[PDB]
Amino acid sequence: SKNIWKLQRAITILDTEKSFLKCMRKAFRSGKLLQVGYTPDGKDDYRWCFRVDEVNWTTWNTNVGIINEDP
Amino acid sequence: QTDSLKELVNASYTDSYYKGQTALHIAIERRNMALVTLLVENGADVQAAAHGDFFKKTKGRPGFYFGELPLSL
Repeated sequence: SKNIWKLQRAITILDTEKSFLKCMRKAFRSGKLLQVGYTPDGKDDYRWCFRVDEVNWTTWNTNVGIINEDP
Repeated sequence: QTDSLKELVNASYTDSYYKGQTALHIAIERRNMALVTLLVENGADVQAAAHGDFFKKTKGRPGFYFGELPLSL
């Protein structure tokens, strides 16, 4: 039942987003355009990324691979 | 050899967001025991208060609150 509700709300969100003028839709993209890294060609890898925050109290040591050494 | 060890090691950030962070804080966070020893032996202050905006508790707003002290961290 909860899953059905979440899907119903998803359909509502998609319909509402599709049912507005292009100005607001372009003004309401999700996530931000961030410099993720470098393509194998060496050029900048700009992507539209969505940011989440996580907390782990067992494996902090997994320091391998980090954008933006400044928090 | 430039007789500036005390000021260099105990130097810290200046901007409000990371204000107070010191190389000792970075060493303890990176979990390098060897660097902790090396820094403190050369006069690293062990009472540096990392009272930046990032090191305070704010709902939603990203950050980690540990007590602003190297021992606390």
